[PDB]
Amino acid sequence: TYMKIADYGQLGEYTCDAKCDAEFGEPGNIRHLEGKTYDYRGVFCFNRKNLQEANYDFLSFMIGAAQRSHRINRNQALMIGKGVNEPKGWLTENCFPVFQTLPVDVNGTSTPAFLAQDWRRFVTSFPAEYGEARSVMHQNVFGYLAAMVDANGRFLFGDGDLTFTPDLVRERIRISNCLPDPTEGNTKGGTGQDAFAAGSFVAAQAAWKTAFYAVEKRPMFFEQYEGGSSAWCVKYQFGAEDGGFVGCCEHGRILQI
Amino acid sequence: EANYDFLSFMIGAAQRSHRINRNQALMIGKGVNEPKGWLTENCFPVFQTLPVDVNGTSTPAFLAQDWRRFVTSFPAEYGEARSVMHQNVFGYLAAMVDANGRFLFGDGDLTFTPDLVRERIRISNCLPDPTEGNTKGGTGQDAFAAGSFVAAQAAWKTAFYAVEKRPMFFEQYEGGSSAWCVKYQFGAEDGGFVGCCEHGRILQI
Amino acid sequence: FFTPQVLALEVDCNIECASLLDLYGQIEVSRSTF
Amino acid sequence: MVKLNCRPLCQAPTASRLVSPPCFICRG
Amino acid sequence: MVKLNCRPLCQAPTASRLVSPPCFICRG
Amino acid sequence: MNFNVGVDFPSFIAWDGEESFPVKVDGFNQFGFTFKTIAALTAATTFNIFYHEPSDADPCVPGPAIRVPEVPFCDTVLLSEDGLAAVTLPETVTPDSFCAGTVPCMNGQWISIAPATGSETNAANVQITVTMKGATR
Amino acid sequence: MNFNVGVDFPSFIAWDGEESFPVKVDGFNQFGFTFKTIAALTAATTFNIFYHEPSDADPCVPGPAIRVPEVPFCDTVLLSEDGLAAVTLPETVTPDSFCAGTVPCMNGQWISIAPATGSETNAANVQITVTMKGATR
Repeated sequence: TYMKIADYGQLGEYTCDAKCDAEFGEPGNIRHLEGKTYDYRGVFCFNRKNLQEANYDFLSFMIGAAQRSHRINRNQALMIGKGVNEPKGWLTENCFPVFQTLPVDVNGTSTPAFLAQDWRRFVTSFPAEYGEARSVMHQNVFGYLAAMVDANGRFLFGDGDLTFTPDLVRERIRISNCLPDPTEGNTKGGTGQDAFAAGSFVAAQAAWKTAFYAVEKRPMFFEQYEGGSSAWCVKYQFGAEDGGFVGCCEHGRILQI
Repeated sequence: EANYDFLSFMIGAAQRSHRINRNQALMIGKGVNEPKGWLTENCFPVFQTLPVDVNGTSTPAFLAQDWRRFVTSFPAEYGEARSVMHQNVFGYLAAMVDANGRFLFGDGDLTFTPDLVRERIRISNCLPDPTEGNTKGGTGQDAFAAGSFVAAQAAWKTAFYAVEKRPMFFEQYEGGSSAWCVKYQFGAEDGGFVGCCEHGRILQI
Repeated sequence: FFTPQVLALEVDCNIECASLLDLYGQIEVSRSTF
Repeated sequence: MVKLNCRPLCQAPTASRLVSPPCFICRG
Repeated sequence: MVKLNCRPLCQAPTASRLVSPPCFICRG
Repeated sequence: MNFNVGVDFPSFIAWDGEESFPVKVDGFNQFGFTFKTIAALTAATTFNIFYHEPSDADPCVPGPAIRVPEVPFCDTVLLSEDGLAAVTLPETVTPDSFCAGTVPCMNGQWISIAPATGSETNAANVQITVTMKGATR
Repeated sequence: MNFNVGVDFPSFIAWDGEESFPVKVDGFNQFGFTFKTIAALTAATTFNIFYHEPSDADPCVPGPAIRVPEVPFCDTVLLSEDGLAAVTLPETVTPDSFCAGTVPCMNGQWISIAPATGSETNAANVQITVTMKGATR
């Protein structure tokens, strides 16, 4: 649990002078909040006969599978997981400010487009008083940005070297591939039927050091589940538990169509 | 018995209301028992934009050309005049495009971030944002408001003055504070005025 | 009956204005009028 | 003695039309 | 029971259409 | 892992749109209020608070409905012309926003809320219930 | 000195005796039911529990009523029909002595309670409310 400063109400206005008295302003709030964690476990059974006389080992393969599945599922839940028995994904709460672009008409068809105007406008539309805030998107959409052309035919970025290589990160760009990559593969920017999709998420940009948190308590544990083993089988049990939660969904903005 | 401490919370809230109310009053204060806000002073040199036409349907509009003209049209003999505007205006400007597709500023860098100190421009996010909030009212059609404060520029060292007399004082109101209740009182002493509304231009729609 | 224990602390999420004060002229009058 | 502190349930969309400076047509 | 592994052969190919930003049309 | 948060903090219907219900708080030491709307409001609404004593006929049933007097805090700017406690819900409260309240001075054994006259048509779209805090027995 | 426990453990109307009402729990992380009898019943009264999902039309409007499933645990040896989450208040139940409960496993956005078939006439004289805890939003 933890406190949450809601606001600081108005206390003193600018008074007249025929008042030896004064005026009472209402206070703010402290708005206490709570939160919990979430579990993650499972089992499997092997056949001692198959396990022993086998081509080679299967166990360490299963242990590595456990660790990788745990990591990837944790990440995907942190991204999009619901509040029900899981940490609520910040992308799903729909309380982060999410904007969308107007669909450029194509002689009769208002059509989705991630026009470079919209991107540059978004990245520069963020209160700098919150400090710096990094942006995240898929590699495919980034490469799509690198391939934008004018009415003439020249590139819009790095004209004359056939590679944009924009020196990322150094400006707020952190590329991941867990995001829903509005470019389906690389086949969504199609001005014709291939249009990028009514209301699809494009990118994000937030000050994540205070916009979202992840709590970690329990690492992975693996026990030999005695009681399920029958001298013909073996059953292992595992588990780990942790959680996550949004800080305040006003320190980050989201893109859509 | 409180779980929290209301005292320091109230002190901080009072100082915050002091600062923010002083700025908002110094900007738009309505004269009576408060400094007259130089925005509402309404003697400060102002200039509207031009009814740009599109689809034979004129619409209020605004271009970087008009902005540069407004900047350079200052009577330099007055002295150096700092300019101020909302950040959304800076976004609108850094996102201007030619008839070809090229950015009018910082072409091929995904941004446009000069140091706004030699550029002689400053941002106040509560200076009335010309855009109806960012973007929503921005431009083209069903947007771009009208006869609205776009930006300001002045030799503020002689355009507006602020007078300070006494900082914040706080004390327990002895009268009325029984053994069952307790009450505190506070105050300060500030003010301001306009020097001479002939040292700066205003850009309006 | 279980006891939730304290944590997090100081999500505030509150903003202010800029400071257009240094630009204006500064005057320090001792009395109440000038 | 109302003292009626209150909050809502879940908020609602934030889709602000991200309009942007159009093409410069021509003054004239 | 029966694990029923398959291992298809044909392997018949892919058709990524590698689309890219169209030409800048004026907004409005 | 939601705990059985009903065995403590037990809630009871106070006003189901068209009927009040006296609730006993003797077994507890603290109790608040919870207001909810079900539709769109038209004008502000007002409610009067009543309390009840053990009826002489039965020591475990509420008596009559005595109006609750308002107790002023410090920094008070207005007092009800009758001096009796009362509450009011302001206009423009969308019916997805709970509301909380509490009288700091209790008296009697049963509490009740009633829609103040003239402001009872909108009360149909209003629901009120109350939780408690103490054990004390 | 009763704290305003409206905020910090609010509550809502779940079953007035005439119809159910969806009560949102997603904004919270703990919740429970409080039952109350307006009088003595005639026989054991059983209730079905339902949860919903945000309608595709709007993410803040109740959708269909999905039947929450029963979840047993270590000492549960009375697994009932089709493992559905349903409760039953027995007979020999009086006013001024409440009962409480809650579902161990959560799913959905808001919960609702309905008179299971056969208890409707008797359930017409029971009041069900829900209390929350740990709101995070």
